Amino acid sequence: IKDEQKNLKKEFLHAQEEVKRIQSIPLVIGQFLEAVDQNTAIVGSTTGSNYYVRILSTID
Amino acid sequence: KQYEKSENDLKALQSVGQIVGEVLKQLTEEKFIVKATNGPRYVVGCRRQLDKSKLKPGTRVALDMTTLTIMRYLPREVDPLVYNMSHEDPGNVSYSEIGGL
Amino acid sequence: TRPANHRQLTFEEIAKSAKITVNKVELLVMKALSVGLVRGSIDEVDKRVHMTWVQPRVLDLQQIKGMKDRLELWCTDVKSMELLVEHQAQDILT
Amino acid sequence: APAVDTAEQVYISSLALLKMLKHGRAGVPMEVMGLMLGEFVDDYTVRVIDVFAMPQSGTGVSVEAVDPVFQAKMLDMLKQTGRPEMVVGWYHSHPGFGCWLSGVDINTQQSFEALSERAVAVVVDPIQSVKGKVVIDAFRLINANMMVLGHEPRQTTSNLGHLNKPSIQALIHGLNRHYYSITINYRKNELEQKMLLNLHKKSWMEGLTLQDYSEHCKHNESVVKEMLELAKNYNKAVEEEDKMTPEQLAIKNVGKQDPKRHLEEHVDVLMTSNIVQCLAAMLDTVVFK
Amino acid sequence: PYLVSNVIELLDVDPNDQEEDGANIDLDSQRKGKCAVIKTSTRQTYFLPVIGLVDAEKLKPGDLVGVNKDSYLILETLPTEYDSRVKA
Amino acid sequence: MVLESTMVCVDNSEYMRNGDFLPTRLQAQQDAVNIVCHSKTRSNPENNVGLITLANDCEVLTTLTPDTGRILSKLHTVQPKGKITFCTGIRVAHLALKHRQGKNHKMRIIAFVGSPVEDNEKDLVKLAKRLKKEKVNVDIINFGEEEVNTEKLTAFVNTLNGKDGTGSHLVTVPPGPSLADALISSPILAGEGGA
Amino acid sequence: YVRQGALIASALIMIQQTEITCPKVNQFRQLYSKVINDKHDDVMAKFGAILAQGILDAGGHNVTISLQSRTGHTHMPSVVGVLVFTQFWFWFPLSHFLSLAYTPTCIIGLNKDLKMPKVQYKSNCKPSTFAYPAPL
Amino acid sequence: MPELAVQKVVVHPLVLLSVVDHFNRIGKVGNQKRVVGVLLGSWQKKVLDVSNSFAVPFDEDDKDDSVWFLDHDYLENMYGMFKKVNARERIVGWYHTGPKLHKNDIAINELMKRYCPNSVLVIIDVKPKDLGLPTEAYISVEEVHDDGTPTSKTFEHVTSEIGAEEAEEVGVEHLLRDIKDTTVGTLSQRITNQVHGLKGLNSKLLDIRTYLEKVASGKLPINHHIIYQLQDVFNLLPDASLQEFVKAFYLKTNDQMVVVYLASLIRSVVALHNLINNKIANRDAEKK
Amino acid sequence: LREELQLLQEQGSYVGEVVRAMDKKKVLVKVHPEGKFVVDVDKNIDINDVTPNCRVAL
Repeated sequence: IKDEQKNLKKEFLHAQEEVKRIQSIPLVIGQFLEAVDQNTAIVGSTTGSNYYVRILSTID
Repeated sequence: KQYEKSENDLKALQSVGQIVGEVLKQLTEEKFIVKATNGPRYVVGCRRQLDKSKLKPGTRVALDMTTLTIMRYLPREVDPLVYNMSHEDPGNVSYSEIGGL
Repeated sequence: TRPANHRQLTFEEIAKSAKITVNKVELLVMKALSVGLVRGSIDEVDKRVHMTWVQPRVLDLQQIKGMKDRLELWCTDVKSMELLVEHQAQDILT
Repeated sequence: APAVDTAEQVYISSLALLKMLKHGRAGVPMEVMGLMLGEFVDDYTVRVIDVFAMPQSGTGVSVEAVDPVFQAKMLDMLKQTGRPEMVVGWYHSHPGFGCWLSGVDINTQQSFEALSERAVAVVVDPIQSVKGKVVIDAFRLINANMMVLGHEPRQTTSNLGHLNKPSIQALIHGLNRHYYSITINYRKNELEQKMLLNLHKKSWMEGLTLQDYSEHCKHNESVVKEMLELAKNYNKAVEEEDKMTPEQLAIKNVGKQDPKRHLEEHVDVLMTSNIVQCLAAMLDTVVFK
Repeated sequence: PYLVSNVIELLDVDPNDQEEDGANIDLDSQRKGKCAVIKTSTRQTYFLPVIGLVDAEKLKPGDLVGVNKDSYLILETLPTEYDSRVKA
Repeated sequence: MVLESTMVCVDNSEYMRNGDFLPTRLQAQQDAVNIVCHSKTRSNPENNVGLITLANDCEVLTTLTPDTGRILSKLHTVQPKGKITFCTGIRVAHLALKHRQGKNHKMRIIAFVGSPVEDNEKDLVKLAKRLKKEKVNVDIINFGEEEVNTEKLTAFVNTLNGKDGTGSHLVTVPPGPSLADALISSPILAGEGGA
Repeated sequence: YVRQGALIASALIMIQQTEITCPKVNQFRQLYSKVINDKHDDVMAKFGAILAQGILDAGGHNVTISLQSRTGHTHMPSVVGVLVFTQFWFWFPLSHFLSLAYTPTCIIGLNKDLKMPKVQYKSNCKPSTFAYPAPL
Repeated sequence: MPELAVQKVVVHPLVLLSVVDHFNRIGKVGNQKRVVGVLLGSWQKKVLDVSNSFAVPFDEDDKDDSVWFLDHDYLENMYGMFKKVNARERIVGWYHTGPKLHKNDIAINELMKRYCPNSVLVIIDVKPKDLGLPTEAYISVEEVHDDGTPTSKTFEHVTSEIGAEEAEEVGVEHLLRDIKDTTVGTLSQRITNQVHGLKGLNSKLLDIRTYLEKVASGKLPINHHIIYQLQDVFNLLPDASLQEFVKAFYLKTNDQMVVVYLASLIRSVVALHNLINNKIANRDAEKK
Repeated sequence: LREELQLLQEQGSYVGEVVRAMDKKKVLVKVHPEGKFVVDVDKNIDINDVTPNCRVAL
């Protein structure tokens, strides 16, 4: 379990890198309309489409 | 001559008619807010082969459509309406509308 | 050529060698820096001219010998040091 | 026929996988297609070794693109090199359609099938190659007589038998009416890994490098100033906090995460800069000397 | 198919020479040939790579041109064309 | 010739500089090589032809192709200060067999010797015996060597020839004026089998 | 993929463990037959569900797979069979090998002419708590 | 012919993998007889992006390095096909599979220059060279040395690095069954890099010394640049100063320790008395 | 986080509005700027589970 935990640390970074691509551009701009929850939220975009969106952990 | 022209033409054919935009606010080099001409305002990046001073707000810039990143600097632009207005002037008189006045 | 460990030179060395007065050497040393044979600063009150840098020179008899000596000192240190760096910090080392 | 058509679990190598993703990507929305070189063993194992591509067009996949001339031409090159490969199947990319096989794509697959009985059809999504998830599927055509008598679970026997759902919408509906989708495995080799892992000669000295005092000082200044602001918060925080559950302590002390944890985070960032500098500082001087 | 558009301005940048904006990202999906800025009748704008064979330099601001829907290229020129009111 | 892949050797020698083959033998060899391509195709069309220069640190000019145009592009650059190295060209045909177009075809080298041989005789007689087992034979066109000395080349061909399914021959065209057209005499129609 | 592996593993334990010794046996038995009749599940999953059925029910509720041998090292035909069994994805006929694992569970005492009889041995259990598994 | 359109050469992971894979495909040669193949990649850029490579059957002997076979015909025919794939794919130069360059390589280079508009000889190795770059890029240059050598055609190095493309980069991660303890993104990775750094320096450092010996005796021609650069390294030397760390890391950690311990102190009496009643309950509960 | 790579891909998710539910066992939702769409009843709704003028997640 000790060596395992160290192993798992390396996985977190690998994973962080992979996700990062998805995370960047194409990125549309909304306004933060309201919060349904603190895991999914509602944001309203600038072509008028309102969206049901997931919150990606890389912010608070 | 035709070889060079067609090879350059294939590169035009795979390449789309990328979104034109304007810089609403430059927060930093890596995050620029743009007003795209399709409608929705986007967060775009920049390539490092550009100077950020040129790209600053109120200036037209090219945007990508493949990635949503600022492609390059475009000089400020004026409408075709303004061209009709800039062209016209002739039928003039030398100096005076009426002499002695 | 001669110092690996230091790079500073006294004036007095030049002075005796040349058999030219002390007053002149300080002035000669200033010309030396201006040509770009050496770059550095001169500290008069310590009686040293310190070289930050030495100009490349085309292959010389003295030269080739010094380079080898300095490479040898360098190999040996890097092997000693490698053991220290590896020896400590066990838990991140994988 | 249900009595000899089984699905082909495709082992895709690095040379094919990378080639297909790149080719589609540059062409977009012009779609690219091609024949796949590989070898066929088992009655179900296809390894896709390598690919070359057919003519791109602005309408994408069509009948016009597929000619026997291109293929025939390639085969002559295969002899000359002394490569043996037979044709395993064909590929295409759809940025302009989903994973569902377009009406021109089925026509093109039928011709290719006449040449190699065991033929596979691959959708590539060049667009998705930009993001960190890539979704691509391989398929095999199913015969009209096969469906009625056999039904589509007959392709599933004597092989891996994973049947894919690429979301809902057109993609799934088109799948069901057209083909059987079968899974992807990656072929790998130890040698192949070793190439990938390799970095730079230059990184060897990079770590060693003595981080400027100037830059360090910028970091040091940055760290002490955040710490002072937080220090206050830390001071009020300790008066309470008689209870466990650290998240509750975070709401109380105000904001996400404890102020004790914020101070540590800053101490640690400085610690990392310091670690490279001090180690490097002695290390450099001794070794060159 | 081909859309109908007007020419806003002329930039040009020669056939895939550019300002050296080419990176390790595609040069069939970034680099443009000798190019023309067009404002289209949809009420959008597209900066587009024109055909390498008949260059962007030839088309001046004020033309009414066809452009390709898929990937934008100016194939040829169309005379003054608008509506049935304009036809009279 | 007939289901055979052949490598054709053109000389680089000082002897090419002569006026005996008009205007010069260097330029003449271009006419000659196109005769060799055209003759082989005439007999049966199922064969391939190549061209090697033994100039400098020996370079393959062009590999097996049915196309006469490819060979001819490559022949104009040639080293007129070089010299023929008979031994090395054989080696280039050996390498060719593993990976060539027409892998399953027979093996032959047709070589011009427009100048005396440079590579030691003993080494070459011995080389022939190895060559017989793999089943490649060398046919030598001789007009350069004969003037100076007796045909050394004869020995090479004799030992070489066994069972191969392809034969060899020593064809002599005269050292004087006969132009490129002399190539007709060669085993590009005079060839026989070994089996 | 998880479903196929979990469900096969369950089957191996349940052999001669009954409905009146765990409720699990009722849930598992019912689930096998449901999958074959329905088409609700994906076909990948069903392959695992159906093999697991034959194992649990095996031999008319009369056969078990042993823990070990009579003493020491793990039963010799049993281990092999199972090893090869687990891989069935590439090739379906590999599942057959599970017959070798099945050995009938009878303790046998004999007559002096040495042939099967029905002699008795005492076992301390309750007949309200163990009985042969009830069919599907 | 020009060798111009290069100041940098980046090479994809695709390039290396293609050469090991292709060795089996052709003939199972395995660097018994060195192979040269075409190097494919982009053009109309200052930087050279080597997108791709394919093998050409080239056998060079081990009796002799002046004799080779190079299959010309393949190059012209492969030319038209490259456009079907993409119109950014043209012949940039050639590859050598190593283990090292030759003098012979100048001659191989003259043939390849006719096709290319920007020929370069990049040695991609079938064996990865160390944990460093498995590729070195070189360009043919006409230069004199003040060693008393008149005009030579030789290979002088141009800076090599490894690059990637957006499509390709993603695909690499999926394929990989390694997790990377050499990622170099963070402190954990960074400490490994320092240990390796010292080892890297040593491997490089030995070569420099043998080169100096060869010039001295065991006569080897002096490349003037190398000697000029060597002397520069020794002159910059100074001695070390300061750098240290504070007691602060500990303080925070201790803070966490107090909070739990206070919660523990109230809970203790409750939790410890109750244990005996629950313990008894458990044993009986378990049976049913 | 590893799994999150796969999870994030979809064809998006929106906030729509139910103009009316219909007793035909399909439901009419209009996305905010884009026209009307008829979609089937899900498992997660039926017609007593969506009633007129309900903004919904999609």
